[PDB]
Amino acid sequence: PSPYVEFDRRQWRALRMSTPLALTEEELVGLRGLGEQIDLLEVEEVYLPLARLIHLQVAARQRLFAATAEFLGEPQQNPDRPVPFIIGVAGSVAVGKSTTARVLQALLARWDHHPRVDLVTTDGFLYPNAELQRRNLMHRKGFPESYNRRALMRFVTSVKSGSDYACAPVYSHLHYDIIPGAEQVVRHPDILILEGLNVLQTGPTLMVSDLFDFSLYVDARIEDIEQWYVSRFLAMRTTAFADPESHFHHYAAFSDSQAVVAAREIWRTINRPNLVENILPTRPRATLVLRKDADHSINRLRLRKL
Amino acid sequence: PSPYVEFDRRQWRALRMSTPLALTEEELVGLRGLGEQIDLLEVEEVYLPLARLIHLQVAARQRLFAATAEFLGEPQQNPDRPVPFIIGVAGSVAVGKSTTARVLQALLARWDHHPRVDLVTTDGFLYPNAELQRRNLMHRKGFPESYNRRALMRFVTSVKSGSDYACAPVYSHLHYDIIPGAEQVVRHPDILILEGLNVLQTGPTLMVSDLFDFSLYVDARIEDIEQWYVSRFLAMRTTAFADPESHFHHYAAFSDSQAVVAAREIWRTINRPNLVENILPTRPRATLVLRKDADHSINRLRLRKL
Ligand SMILES: C[C@H](NC(=O)c1ccccc1C(F)(F)F)c1nnc(SCc2ccc(F)cc2)n1C
Ligand SMILES: C[C@H](NC(=O)c1ccccc1C(F)(F)F)c1nnc(SCc2ccc(F)cc2)n1C
Repeated sequence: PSPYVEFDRRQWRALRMSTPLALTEEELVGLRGLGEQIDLLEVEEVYLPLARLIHLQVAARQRLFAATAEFLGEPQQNPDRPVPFIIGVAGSVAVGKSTTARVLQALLARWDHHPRVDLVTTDGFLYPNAELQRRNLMHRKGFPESYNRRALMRFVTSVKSGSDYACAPVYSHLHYDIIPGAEQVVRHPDILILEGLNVLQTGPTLMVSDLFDFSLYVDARIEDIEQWYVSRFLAMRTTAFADPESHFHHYAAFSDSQAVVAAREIWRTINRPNLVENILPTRPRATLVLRKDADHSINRLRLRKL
Repeated sequence: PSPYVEFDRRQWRALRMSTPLALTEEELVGLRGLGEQIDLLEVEEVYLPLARLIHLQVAARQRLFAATAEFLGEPQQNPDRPVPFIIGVAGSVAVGKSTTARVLQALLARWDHHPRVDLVTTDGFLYPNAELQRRNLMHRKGFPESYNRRALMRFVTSVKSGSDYACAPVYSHLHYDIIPGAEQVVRHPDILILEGLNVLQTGPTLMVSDLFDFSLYVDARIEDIEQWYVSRFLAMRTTAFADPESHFHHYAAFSDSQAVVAAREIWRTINRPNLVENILPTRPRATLVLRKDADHSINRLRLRKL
């Protein structure tokens, strides 16, 4: 007896899921439009129903806003609109958060109830590298204290307050640092998806997850994430590591054997301990847990019972 | 710009609230049965409308359950019924949590959508005095670690899972200890109200508030709670202190002037510090913050924006 409705992938496919409603030409185009070999049979068979489920929560919240506003006789201090519905997305580095978040963004946007869907990563709230050196935290990049938690919280509070303007900084996955002066502006979207390692973490007072209406945790076996983490590092030889500007340049040259060793070391010393200590404990706090197989595909969904 | 809608009592009074909700007399008689010398003005102008706000949220959550169930084609994995809607109620010792909760319980029960409204206090989750001594924690009774947190979490998790049978222990307010072998049985109510000092307290991992659907914080100036505390202390001389085997009997025979001094001192060393350190910081985590005047009447309501 547990707080989850659990489905494996078979069962979830085996449906009897009221109206189907398919993806268009068109919508499938735009979804490879970000398609790092993004599996479209997975988008259609897992992510789309999952997006409908969430849509039911967004729609219910919009109708609550209205039943509540009507009851109070719409006073001058109640907002005219629902404030943004915020969805958190948590999980290890290299688990596919970003893809999950990007797919959901694209799918949720197709409803008339909420076509304006934003996506912000908390990576942009990490302290800049120089700032991090100054605090003796470089070896702790991506641990909770590596983020400007106060700015992170002010941002989400601003969005949840029905502000019309809220700005976050930006983090380069090329330079592995904050890009000075770059900014992402959010403008009272109907939905904000907030993606990051730390979004479901707790603190002593009001924490950002207090401002979430729904959250996901992307899960997998820790040996599988290590493998995806390694592959991603290797593939970086061709891309980000290829620039001589990079602090990781000397890595371009490494053979598959030596790049592995260098990767398995950052995993072991930084990302794995971060996962075990700080990220995985936040997993039972999510509304929905998606567990991925070694081959990247979803094999299990746990949804909090309603 | 802030995450809640604010009404002072004058603004709450300019109150074009849609439904003239029908209060019998009858029900008002029951309502006197919990005399914190309860003001029936208060019930009529404040608690009733609030209970309607809360009702909206239970109703929305109930219908969301059904739309979601129908969307999944009501599979075997899904429960047949919504799980209990859980309301947390926080605030200092002596602030009026218990009364507030007893009143919402009576008001909420009168909708047919949700007639079975349970009330549990987390006081039953304090370690028995015996255990507290064994831990060197007696002078910390009411502080976070004085509770069996694990057991509390297991209790709320069981209720949120849709268990038929969940049990809390009971804490005597006459013997100021856990009552051995005594248990309160909760049987899948439509609404559980969970009341206590620590309900909106934060933990490293899954906290009880993660399982709340709504939460209330009863607030007042720190001086005003002292006064209520002292009076409640004076009033126990005849009742709970009359007990000869009570570890407080030696207070029964205290004159007024002398009992004020003992009370103001115990306030200063256990309950006031607990409020500052552990209870007051949890305040902005509540969905609703009610602030009471010295007269026990609401002068400020703060509701999370929807
Ligand atoms: C400590 C550092 N972490 C980050 O930059 C970071 C911090 C917070 C959130 C996300 C990230 C990361 F950019 F994906 F790595 C890091 N961890 N591994 C690396 S090597 C490049 C790399 C990044 C991500 C990955 F999945 C594989 C390799 N780096 C530079
Ligand atoms: C440390 C002790 N606290 C409790 O028993 C307690 C612990 C957790 C939750 C609630 C309570 C209390 F029973 F309400 F005090 C306490 N603090 N003041 C007292 S004196 C009795 C008393 C209780 C409450 C009150 F408002 C006035 C007097 N006592 C026995």
